[PDB]
Amino acid sequence: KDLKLGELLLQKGWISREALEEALVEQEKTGDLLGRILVRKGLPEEALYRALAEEKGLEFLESTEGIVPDPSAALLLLRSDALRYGAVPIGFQNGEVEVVLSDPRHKEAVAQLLNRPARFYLALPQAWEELFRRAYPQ
Ligand SMILES: Nc1nc2c(ncn2[C@@H]2O[C@@H]3COP(=O)(O)O[C@H]4[C@@H](O)[C@H](n5cnc6c(=O)[nH]c(N)nc65)O[C@@H]4COP(=O)(O)O[C@H]3[C@H]2O)c(=O)[nH]1
Repeated sequence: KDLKLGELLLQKGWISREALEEALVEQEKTGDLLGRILVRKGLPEEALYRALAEEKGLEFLESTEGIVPDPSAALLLLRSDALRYGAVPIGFQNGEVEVVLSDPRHKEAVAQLLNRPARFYLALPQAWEELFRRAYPQ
Protein backbone atom coordinates (compact mmCIF):
# COMPACT_ATOMS: atom_id res chain seq x y z
CA LYS A 1 0.00 0.00 0.00
CA ASP A 2 2.76 2.43 -0.95
CA LEU A 3 1.71 5.90 -2.04
CA LYS A 4 1.29 6.59 -5.74
CA LEU A 5 2.79 9.65 -7.42
CA GLY A 6 -0.25 11.89 -7.05
CA GLU A 7 -0.73 11.01 -3.38
CA LEU A 8 2.95 11.77 -2.71
CA LEU A 9 2.79 15.14 -4.46
CA LEU A 10 -0.43 15.98 -2.59
CA GLN A 11 1.13 15.06 0.77
CA LYS A 12 4.23 17.12 -0.01
CA GLY A 13 2.06 20.16 -0.77
CA TRP A 14 3.26 20.50 -4.36
CA ILE A 15 -0.07 19.91 -6.10
CA SER A 16 -3.62 20.68 -5.06
CA ARG A 17 -6.40 18.10 -4.91
CA GLU A 18 -8.21 19.81 -7.79
CA ALA A 19 -5.05 19.77 -9.93
CA LEU A 20 -4.59 16.06 -9.21
CA GLU A 21 -8.20 15.22 -10.07
CA GLU A 22 -7.89 17.29 -13.26
CA ALA A 23 -4.79 15.36 -14.35
CA LEU A 24 -6.34 11.97 -13.56
CA VAL A 25 -9.50 12.86 -15.52
CA GLU A 26 -7.38 13.73 -18.55
CA GLN A 27 -5.29 10.57 -18.18
CA GLU A 28 -8.50 8.51 -18.22
CA LYS A 29 -9.10 9.96 -21.69
CA THR A 30 -5.53 10.09 -23.04
CA GLY A 31 -3.43 7.44 -21.31
CA ASP A 32 -0.52 9.88 -20.96
CA LEU A 33 1.88 9.47 -18.03
CA LEU A 34 0.51 11.23 -14.96
CA GLY A 35 3.68 13.18 -14.21
CA ARG A 36 3.82 14.44 -17.79
CA ILE A 37 0.23 15.73 -17.53
CA LEU A 38 0.92 17.39 -14.17
CA VAL A 39 4.05 19.15 -15.45
CA ARG A 40 2.19 20.30 -18.58
CA LYS A 41 -0.42 21.81 -16.27
CA GLY A 42 2.19 23.62 -14.18
CA LEU A 43 4.00 21.33 -11.73
CA PRO A 44 7.76 22.09 -11.74
CA GLU A 45 9.64 19.27 -13.43
CA GLU A 46 11.97 19.14 -10.43
CA ALA A 47 9.01 18.63 -8.09
CA LEU A 48 7.97 15.62 -10.19
CA TYR A 49 11.44 14.09 -10.13
CA ARG A 50 11.88 14.63 -6.38
CA ALA A 51 8.59 12.79 -5.81
CA LEU A 52 9.46 10.01 -8.28
CA ALA A 53 12.82 9.57 -6.53
CA GLU A 54 11.16 9.22 -3.13
CA GLU A 55 8.55 6.81 -4.54
CA LYS A 56 11.27 4.49 -5.88
CA GLY A 57 13.84 4.76 -3.07
CA LEU A 58 16.29 6.72 -5.24
CA GLU A 59 18.46 9.60 -4.12
CA PHE A 60 17.57 12.71 -6.12
CA LEU A 61 20.70 14.41 -7.44
CA GLU A 62 20.39 18.16 -7.59
CA SER A 63 23.37 18.42 -9.93
CA THR A 64 25.69 16.13 -11.89
CA GLU A 65 28.27 18.87 -12.54
CA GLY A 66 30.54 17.76 -9.69
CA ILE A 67 30.72 14.08 -10.67
CA VAL A 68 33.95 12.78 -12.21
CA PRO A 69 32.85 9.47 -13.76
CA ASP A 70 35.14 6.56 -12.90
CA PRO A 71 36.14 4.90 -16.21
CA SER A 72 36.25 1.53 -14.41
CA ALA A 73 32.57 1.85 -13.47
CA ALA A 74 31.48 2.88 -16.97
CA LEU A 75 32.88 -0.40 -18.37
CA LEU A 76 30.17 -2.27 -16.43
CA LEU A 77 27.62 -1.19 -19.06
CA LEU A 78 28.14 -0.94 -22.78
CA ARG A 79 27.50 2.58 -24.03
CA SER A 80 24.45 1.38 -25.99
CA ASP A 81 23.01 -0.12 -22.78
CA ALA A 82 23.75 2.99 -20.71
CA LEU A 83 21.79 5.02 -23.28
CA ARG A 84 18.86 2.63 -23.77
CA TYR A 85 18.39 2.00 -20.04
CA GLY A 86 19.25 5.62 -19.12
CA ALA A 87 21.88 4.52 -16.58
CA VAL A 88 25.36 5.92 -15.96
CA PRO A 89 27.61 3.97 -13.58
CA ILE A 90 29.81 6.66 -12.04
CA GLY A 91 31.91 4.98 -9.34
CA PHE A 92 32.03 2.60 -6.40
CA GLN A 93 31.32 2.92 -2.68
CA ASN A 94 31.86 0.04 -0.22
CA GLY A 95 31.55 -2.56 -2.94
CA GLU A 96 28.42 -1.06 -4.50
CA VAL A 97 28.32 0.53 -7.94
CA GLU A 98 26.83 4.03 -7.98
CA VAL A 99 24.42 4.46 -10.90
CA VAL A 100 22.64 7.63 -12.06
CA LEU A 101 19.28 6.95 -13.70
CA SER A 102 17.25 9.17 -16.02
CA ASP A 103 13.91 7.45 -15.39
CA PRO A 104 12.90 5.86 -12.05
CA ARG A 105 10.83 3.30 -13.98
CA HIS A 106 14.04 1.69 -15.24
CA LYS A 107 15.51 1.02 -11.78
CA GLU A 108 14.51 -2.65 -11.61
CA ALA A 109 15.53 -3.44 -15.18
CA VAL A 110 18.96 -1.86 -14.61
CA ALA A 111 19.43 -3.53 -11.21
CA GLN A 112 18.69 -6.93 -12.75
CA LEU A 113 21.18 -6.38 -15.58
CA LEU A 114 23.98 -5.20 -13.28
CA ASN A 115 23.37 -8.20 -11.02
CA ARG A 116 25.46 -6.75 -8.19
CA PRO A 117 24.99 -4.42 -5.21
CA ALA A 118 24.21 -0.93 -6.49
CA ARG A 119 23.20 2.51 -5.20
CA PHE A 120 20.79 4.37 -7.47
CA TYR A 121 20.42 8.11 -8.03
CA LEU A 122 17.92 10.06 -10.15
CA ALA A 123 18.89 13.12 -12.19
CA LEU A 124 16.89 15.63 -14.21
CA PRO A 125 16.96 15.18 -18.02
CA GLN A 126 19.52 17.88 -18.87
CA ALA A 127 21.74 16.91 -15.93
CA TRP A 128 21.62 13.24 -16.89
CA GLU A 129 22.54 13.89 -20.53
CA GLU A 130 25.50 16.04 -19.49
CA LEU A 131 26.75 13.23 -17.25
CA PHE A 132 26.15 10.53 -19.87
CA ARG A 133 28.21 12.40 -22.46
CA ARG A 134 31.11 12.89 -20.01
CA ALA A 135 31.08 9.20 -19.06
CA TYR A 136 30.43 7.83 -22.58
CA PRO A 137 32.08 9.93 -25.29
CA GLN A 138 30.93 8.71 -28.69
N1 LIG B 1 9.84 8.97 -15.68
C1 LIG B 1 8.44 9.24 -15.32
N2 LIG B 1 7.71 8.29 -14.49
C2 LIG B 1 6.31 8.56 -14.14
C3 LIG B 1 5.70 9.73 -14.56
N3 LIG B 1 4.45 9.71 -14.09
C4 LIG B 1 4.25 8.56 -13.39
N4 LIG B 1 5.42 7.88 -13.42
C5 LIG B 1 5.80 6.69 -12.95
O1 LIG B 1 5.27 5.63 -13.90
C6 LIG B 1 4.41 4.87 -13.27
C7 LIG B 1 3.15 4.72 -14.08
O2 LIG B 1 2.49 5.99 -14.07
P1 LIG B 1 0.98 6.13 -14.90
O3 LIG B 1 1.07 5.48 -16.25
O4 LIG B 1 0.57 7.60 -14.99
O5 LIG B 1 -0.05 5.19 -13.90
C8 LIG B 1 -0.24 5.69 -12.65
C9 LIG B 1 -1.45 6.64 -12.57
O6 LIG B 1 -2.44 6.25 -13.64
C10 LIG B 1 -2.03 6.33 -11.44
N5 LIG B 1 -2.13 7.22 -10.30
C11 LIG B 1 -0.86 7.72 -10.11
N6 LIG B 1 -0.94 8.55 -9.00
C12 LIG B 1 -2.22 8.52 -8.53
C13 LIG B 1 -3.02 9.15 -7.38
O7 LIG B 1 -2.55 9.89 -6.59
N7 LIG B 1 -4.40 8.84 -7.22
C14 LIG B 1 -5.07 7.94 -8.13
N8 LIG B 1 -6.46 7.62 -7.98
N9 LIG B 1 -4.32 7.35 -9.20
C15 LIG B 1 -2.89 7.68 -9.35
O8 LIG B 1 -1.42 4.94 -10.87
C16 LIG B 1 -0.64 4.48 -11.79
C17 LIG B 1 0.64 3.96 -11.05
O9 LIG B 1 1.12 5.12 -10.35
P2 LIG B 1 2.60 5.03 -9.68
O10 LIG B 1 2.56 3.95 -8.63
O11 LIG B 1 2.93 6.32 -8.98
O12 LIG B 1 3.83 4.58 -10.78
C18 LIG B 1 4.14 5.65 -11.82
C19 LIG B 1 5.18 6.28 -11.53
O13 LIG B 1 6.22 5.40 -10.88
C20 LIG B 1 6.47 10.74 -15.41
O14 LIG B 1 5.99 11.74 -15.80
N10 LIG B 1 7.82 10.46 -15.76
